[PDB]
Amino acid sequence: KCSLTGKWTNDLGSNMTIGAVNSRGEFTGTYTTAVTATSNEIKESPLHGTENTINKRTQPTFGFTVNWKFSESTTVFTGQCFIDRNGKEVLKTMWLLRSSVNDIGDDWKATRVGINIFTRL
Amino acid sequence: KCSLTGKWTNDLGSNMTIGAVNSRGEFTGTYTTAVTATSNEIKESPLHGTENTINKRTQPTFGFTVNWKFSESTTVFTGQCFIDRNGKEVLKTMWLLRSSVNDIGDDWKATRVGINIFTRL
Amino acid sequence: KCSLTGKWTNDLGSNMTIGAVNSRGEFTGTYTTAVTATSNEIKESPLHGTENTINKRTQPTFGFTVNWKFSESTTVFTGQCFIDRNGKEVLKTMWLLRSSVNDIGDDWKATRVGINIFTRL
Amino acid sequence: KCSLTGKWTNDLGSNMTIGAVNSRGEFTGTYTTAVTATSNEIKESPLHGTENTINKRTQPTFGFTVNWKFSESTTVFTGQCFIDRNGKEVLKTMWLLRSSVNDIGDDWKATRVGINIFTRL
Ligand SMILES: O=C(O)CCC[C@@H]1SC[C@@H]2NC(=O)N[C@@H]21
Ligand SMILES: O=C(O)CCC[C@@H]1SC[C@@H]2NC(=O)N[C@@H]21
Ligand SMILES: O=C(O)CCC[C@@H]1SC[C@@H]2NC(=O)N[C@@H]21
Ligand SMILES: O=C(O)CCC[C@@H]1SC[C@@H]2NC(=O)N[C@@H]21
Ligand SMILES: *[C@H]1O[C@H](CO)[C@@H](O)[C@H](O)[C@H]1NC(C)=O
Ligand SMILES: *[C@H]1O[C@H](CO)[C@@H](O)[C@H](O)[C@H]1NC(C)=O
Ligand SMILES: *[C@H]1O[C@H](CO)[C@@H](O)[C@H](O)[C@H]1NC(C)=O
Ligand SMILES: *[C@H]1O[C@H](CO)[C@@H](O)[C@H](O)[C@H]1NC(C)=O
Repeated sequence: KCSLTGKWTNDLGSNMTIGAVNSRGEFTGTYTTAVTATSNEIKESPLHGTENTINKRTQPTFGFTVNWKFSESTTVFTGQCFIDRNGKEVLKTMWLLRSSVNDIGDDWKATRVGINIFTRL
Repeated sequence: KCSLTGKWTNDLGSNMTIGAVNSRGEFTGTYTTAVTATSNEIKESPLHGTENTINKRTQPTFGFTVNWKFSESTTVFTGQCFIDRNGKEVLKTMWLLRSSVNDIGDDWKATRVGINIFTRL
Repeated sequence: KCSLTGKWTNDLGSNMTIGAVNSRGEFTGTYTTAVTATSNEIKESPLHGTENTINKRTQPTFGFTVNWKFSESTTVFTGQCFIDRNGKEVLKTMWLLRSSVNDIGDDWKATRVGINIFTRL
Repeated sequence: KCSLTGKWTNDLGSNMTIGAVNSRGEFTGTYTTAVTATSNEIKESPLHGTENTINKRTQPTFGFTVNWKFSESTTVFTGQCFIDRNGKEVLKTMWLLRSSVNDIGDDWKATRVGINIFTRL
C-alpha cells in the first residue's frame, strides 16, 4: 500500500507534510515551496485534499489544493501514489497554478501548468 | 462581490452546489457531472475546496478536488470568481482529470486537461 | 468535410489565416493575436502546422506552432476541425504558451495553458 | 549555445532526430515513440517545428507538431533548449496529445497533457 501520510519532498526542493486521512479520504497538511513566481517572501501554507477511496486501491489517485499565504494565488495538485519498483513510495503529480487577475479580460493568461515528483523525506 | 456559495451549472451541463465558506476559506459541496469518459453510471460526488483569502479580494481565486464516487478517478479544478462585464458572477476554471493506471510506467497518459465556465443557477 | 484553409477568428478576438494544406498535411499561415502577456507591441506572426491525414478523416485533428515576432515566446496549438450541428466549421483548440526564462531553474513557471474556439471570419 | 539539430532521446525512451534549422527558424525531423496509449503497432512519424529567433537567444524557445502515422492523433511539443548547470544541452518540454473524437460533444475529454526531458544521444 502507498500512504499519503508523512513528510515529502519534491524535485524542486519543496517539502510537504500530510496528516492522517480519515474514513472519507480527506486530509490536510502544510506546504513549504522552495520556489515562487512572485517576488514575495515565502510562507508555509496549508493544503486540503482528498484521496479516492473506490475499490480501496493500493495506489490511489488523489487531489489537493494549496491555499497560498503569501500571494493571492491558488494551486491544485493531482496525481497517484505509486509503489516504485524498489518498493519505495513515489507521488507523480501534475498541477495548475492559478494567479488572480483584476479583469476577466486577462483570464486567458492566468493559469500555469507543470509537474512534480515527491519522495519520502 | 463574487461569492462561491450557491448552486452553479457549467457549459457541459454539469451542476455543482457549494456550501458556506468558513473563516479560513474552506468549503465543501457536491458535483453532479453531466458527462463521463467512463462507461459507468454517473453518481453525485463530494468536493472539498479552498478559496484564497489574502487581501480579502472581491474576485477570489480558488481550487477544489472532486472525489468521484463511480470511478477510481480524481479531478481538481482551479480558477477565479469574477463579476463579468455584464454584471453576473462567473467562475472561470481549468481542470486536471487524473485516471488511475496500474503501472508507474503508464503514468504519462493518465492526465487530461480542460476548462469549464460556471454560471449561477 | 472541415477544411483548415481560410480566415479564422477566435473568442479572444484574434485572427488567423491558413493557406492551402498539401498532400502531406502541412500548412502555413499568419496569426494576429488580439492580446499579449507582454507589454510589447503586437506584430502579425507566422505559423507552421500539420493536419493528421490517417483515414482521411472529415474532422481531422491538427497541430501548429506560432513563432511570435514580438517576443521570445512560442505557442503551440492543437485541436480538431469539427462540423458544428449547424453545418458550420468550428476549431476547438488547446494551447501551451512557452515563455523563455534565463536559467533552467525557472523552467517550472514558463508554461501557460488555455483554450480558444475559432470560427470562419 | 544550445542547438536543436541532432538526435535526442527522452525520459520515456522515445527518440527524435531533428535536421538543420533554416534562417527563419524552421526544421523537420522524425520521432519514434517508445510508448503509445493505443493498441496499435508504433511507426516512425514526421515532425515539423519552429524555434523562435528573436534576439538570437542561445537557449531558444521552440515548438513542433508530431503527425502520428499509426493513429488519427496529433501531438504538439513546446519548450526551451537549455545549457544545464552541468554543461549538457537539455530540452525541457511540455506536450498536448490530441485524440480524435467523433462528436463535438466529446471534445472535453480529447486532450492529454504531460512533459518530456530530452537529452543528446
Ligand atoms: O509561485 C508561488 O509563489 C507559489 C506557487 C509555487 C509553485 S506551485 C507548482 C510548483 N511546485 C512547487 O513546489 N512550487 C511551485
Ligand atoms: O469522466 C468521468 O468520469 C468523471 C470526470 C468528469 C469530468 S471532470 C472535467 C469535466 N467537467 C465536468 O463537469 N465533467 C467532466
Ligand atoms: O502573449 C503574447 O504575447 C503572445 C501570445 C498570445 C496568446 S497565445 C494563446 C492565446 N490565444 C490568443 O489568440 N492569444 C493568446
Ligand atoms: O499514444 C500514442 O499513440 C502516440 C502519442 C505518443 C505520446 S506523445 C506524449 C508522450 N511522449 C512520448 O514520447 N510519447 C508519448
Ligand atoms: C525541507 O526539506 C529538508 C528537510 O530538512 C531541508 O533540508 C530543506 O531546507 C527544506 N526545504 C524547504 C523548502 O523548506
Ligand atoms: C442540474 O441542473 C438542473 C437542476 O435544477 C437540472 O435542470 C439539470 O437537468 C441538472 N443536470 C444534471 C447533469 O444533473
Ligand atoms: C481581425 O478580425 C476582424 C476582421 O476584419 C477585424 O475587425 C479585427 O479588427 C481584426 N482583429 C485583429 C486582432 O486583427
Ligand atoms: C532509439 O534510441 C537508440 C538508437 O540508437 C536505441 O538504443 C533505442 O532502442 C531506440 N528507441 C526507440 C523507441 O526506438
